[PDB]
Amino acid sequence: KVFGRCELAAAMKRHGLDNYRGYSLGNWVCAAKFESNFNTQATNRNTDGSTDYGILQINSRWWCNDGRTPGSRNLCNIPCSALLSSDITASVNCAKKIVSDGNGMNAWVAWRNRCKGTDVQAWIRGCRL
Repeated sequence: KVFGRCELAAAMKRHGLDNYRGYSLGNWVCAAKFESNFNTQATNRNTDGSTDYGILQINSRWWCNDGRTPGSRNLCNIPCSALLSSDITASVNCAKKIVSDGNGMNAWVAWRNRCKGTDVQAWIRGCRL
């Protein structure tokens, strides 16, 4: 599914992500836009042979099993495929872990380089939140 800017904002909120660990809702919609273009079916292979999965592009080297990344710790205890379904529940749940765990949202190269320090509130303008 390809979420609407506002529709996703709404959903991430409902899922308790607004201010989770101190990141405004906007920080999340932003990361997701540039990470996956609000498309949950998105995947991308990295050089190291891991693959990125979902709306938030969670990695298989650490967070989830897709059964063809070897070093693989599956800290999320989810098969990667799960992260691609139209309910974002599993992705949030896992994204929460990723972000708690030390580097905050820096863990998302995209967020860091294109989101960090821009007025991210602009992503949730218009929204009935």
